[PDB]
Amino acid sequence: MIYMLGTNICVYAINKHPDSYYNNLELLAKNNTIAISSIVLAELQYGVSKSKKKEQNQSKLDIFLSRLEIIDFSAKCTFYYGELRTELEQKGLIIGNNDLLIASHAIAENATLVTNNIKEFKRIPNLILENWD
Amino acid sequence: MIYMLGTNICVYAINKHPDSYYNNLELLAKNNTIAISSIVLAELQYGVSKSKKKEQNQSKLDIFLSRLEIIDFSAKCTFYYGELRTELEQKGLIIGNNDLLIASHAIAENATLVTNNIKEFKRIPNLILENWDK
Amino acid sequence: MIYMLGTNICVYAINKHPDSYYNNLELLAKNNTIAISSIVLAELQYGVSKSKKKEQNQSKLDIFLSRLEIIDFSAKCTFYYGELRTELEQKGLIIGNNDLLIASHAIAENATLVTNNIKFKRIPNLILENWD
Amino acid sequence: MIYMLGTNICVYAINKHPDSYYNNLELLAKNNTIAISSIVLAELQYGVSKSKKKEQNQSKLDIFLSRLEIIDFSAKCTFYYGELRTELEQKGLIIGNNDLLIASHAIAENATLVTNNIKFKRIPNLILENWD
Amino acid sequence: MNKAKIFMNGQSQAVRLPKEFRFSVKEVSVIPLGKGIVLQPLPNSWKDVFQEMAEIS
Amino acid sequence: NKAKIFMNGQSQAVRLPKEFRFSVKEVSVIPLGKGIVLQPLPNSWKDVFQEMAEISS
Amino acid sequence: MNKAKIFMNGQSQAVRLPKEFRFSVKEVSVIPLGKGIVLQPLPNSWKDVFQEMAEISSDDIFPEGRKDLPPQKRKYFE
Amino acid sequence: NKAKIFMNGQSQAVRLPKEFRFSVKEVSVIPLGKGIVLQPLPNSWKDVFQEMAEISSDDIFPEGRKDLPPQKRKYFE
DNA sequence: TTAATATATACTAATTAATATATACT
DNA sequence: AGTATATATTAATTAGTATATATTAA
Repeated sequence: MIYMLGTNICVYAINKHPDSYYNNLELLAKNNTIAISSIVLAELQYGVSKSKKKEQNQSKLDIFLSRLEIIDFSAKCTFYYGELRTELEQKGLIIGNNDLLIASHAIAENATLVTNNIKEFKRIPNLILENWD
Repeated sequence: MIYMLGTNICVYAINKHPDSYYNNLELLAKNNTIAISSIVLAELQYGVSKSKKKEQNQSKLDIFLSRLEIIDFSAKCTFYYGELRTELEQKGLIIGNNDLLIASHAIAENATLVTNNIKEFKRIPNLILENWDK
Repeated sequence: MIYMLGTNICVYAINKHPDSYYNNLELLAKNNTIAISSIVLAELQYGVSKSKKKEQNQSKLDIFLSRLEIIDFSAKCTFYYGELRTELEQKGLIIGNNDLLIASHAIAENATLVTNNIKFKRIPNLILENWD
Repeated sequence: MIYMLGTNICVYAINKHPDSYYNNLELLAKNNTIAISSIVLAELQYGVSKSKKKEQNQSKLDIFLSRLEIIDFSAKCTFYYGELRTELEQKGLIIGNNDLLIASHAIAENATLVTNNIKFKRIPNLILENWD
Repeated sequence: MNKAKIFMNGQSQAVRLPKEFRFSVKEVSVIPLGKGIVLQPLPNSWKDVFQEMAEIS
Repeated sequence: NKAKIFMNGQSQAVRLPKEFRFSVKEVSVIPLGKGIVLQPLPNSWKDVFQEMAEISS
Repeated sequence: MNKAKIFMNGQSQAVRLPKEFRFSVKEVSVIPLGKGIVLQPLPNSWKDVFQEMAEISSDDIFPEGRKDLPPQKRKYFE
Repeated sequence: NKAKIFMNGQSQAVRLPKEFRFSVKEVSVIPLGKGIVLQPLPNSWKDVFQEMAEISSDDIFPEGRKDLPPQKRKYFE
């Protein structure tokens, strides 16, 4: 199984580095693939560029990525994004621009999206989720 | 070089099919690579799914993509996105959503980004632009 | 991940074709790789050659292998075999000669070995899954 | 042509390093391929792991392997193994598990099996060469 | 801009797929769309194998 | 309906059912979700724009 | 019987690995064994990843949180 | 200690620490579990046998090989 | 009895690996 | 001393082109 981490899981891992997070990651890494979308990486890079301690935050992000596979947002994801965006709009469900791309990438890869806070993420059709806290 | 088309160029090409667009494409295709970001394709696929005539719109999009290269949004684009988004917010400027991802992608590929208007990609640093008037 | 089927799982699948095994294989194949060691295939081919219904049993094994990956017993496996055999003998525990090769192949590939008798459980560093 | 070395030839080469063995190897190596099955390597790795001087024995094995080709026991070998095992059992002919796999591998590769102890002598379709 | 050649396999027509568009499955569904067709992977059927294994007996 | 995947040389291929046969020697391959669209390949950007105009009008 | 060439990379010596011996890790363990060496895959553990991040001092990423604005309803095609 | 893996052309390479530098321009590569052994390559079978003779160790298989007959199983019907 | 199924091969194109250097930086 | 990346050329491998043919289920 491919486990795709949501931006919020990554931000909390870099900022707060909780022991429960590394234990969950080490357990899954033994028989599964831990990855992040290049969309999540775009968000993480924005977090670093926006900060005061850019060099240190980049260093922490680089260390965090040493153990992850960065999956490119590919042509295969686009049909799923199209279908998902339409369906969410039809049901009156509002999702942020990046979260919508991240969700559709998880769907295209048939991956489990690891989220810090579920909220409207469960309302997303054909999406496998796992919540950590 | 690489010419990446923006969403507006692509939507106008499919809907209005102007002669000036195919003449620019045929001219450029002879010595350059015509491409679209997978981010543009995400927007075009949303256009299809949302529409009433899904089959026809998919067909037209499939025909449009036949002489294009679809470039995946890769890890190399991420650094440029982070820097561009931060700079635009610092200046109080907004070229939100996918257009920021699309612009980052052209910057990362060292490509000319093809536009329809001045609003789509405004005062965006380090970005090579080319406007095809409607 | 990689799921490596043991000899007994394969023999029971071909002979008895249980729904439970089918269910398992249709479920795991969606996100994982179903595979066998070339050691298992050596044993299954012997089962066919020994058999009264040779032609039919070959046909059934051929169909069974169509959705399977046959992994060669490679040079990387040898170090694990040597270490595993020595350790098992040191603890006085006795495993079948082919089963010892099949187990050391699952360890070398970091695969889940699917068995018919877990209580195989004594083998160190081996991931197992039992099917009924 | 392919010359595949049996376990006994290998064990004697590493332990006793006889003058005659390297002369036969050097002669054949000029126009032929000298190789071992990954089944032989599994046995030699077990020999290393079992020993008291593990580091030295691994070093000797590593040096021995430097000029030979390690051939993986593949899917093509399986049909030959099944046929050979059935035939040997039918005739009441005893053969060790590993020797049966090593013999089938040579048969599959159409190789000459280099042996130390003659009686491999009764295996059908197997090309042999004995060294003293 | 990827292209694929059409060739004959027996009395059937066939399309040679470029490496980038290779399938990991055995069968695909075929549905018309405009002047062409869409090909979608069909699940690697363990059902199909268990049916013929039972048929042989 | 369905189509089988087979090997032709070192390339993968799809055997087309008779009803889905093409009258051209080469096709355009476009991704769509986990699969692909096979369609006639327009020779140029003018043909592409002409072909799109035929679908709409 | 496999061979690999020794070459220079900067002021360091390097061994060009044949394709069959490629590693999927970016770091390896090097241990002596007789006249040679053993190379084994050495990936950083998630524990080591978290320990290395904890050593680095910086301000938090997204202190006010993530601003992921929703897209606008677009009617691209008819 | 540790060595970094990098790209040289389209080939993968290992950067050796100074203490592990070789005085030859080509090495022998042998698999060992998930990894490899890099060692000097003897020029011939004589040099292979001479290098093994220099190493002092206990004999492998002193009691001999325990190659028991293949294990039995129920197979088809 | 006509598609389709299954496999096989000689060859050439295209792609990817490997060789052998170069460079500026930490 | 090591990190990191670059790249031209040739060597080698792998993909693709073209074809052939004997069987079998629709």
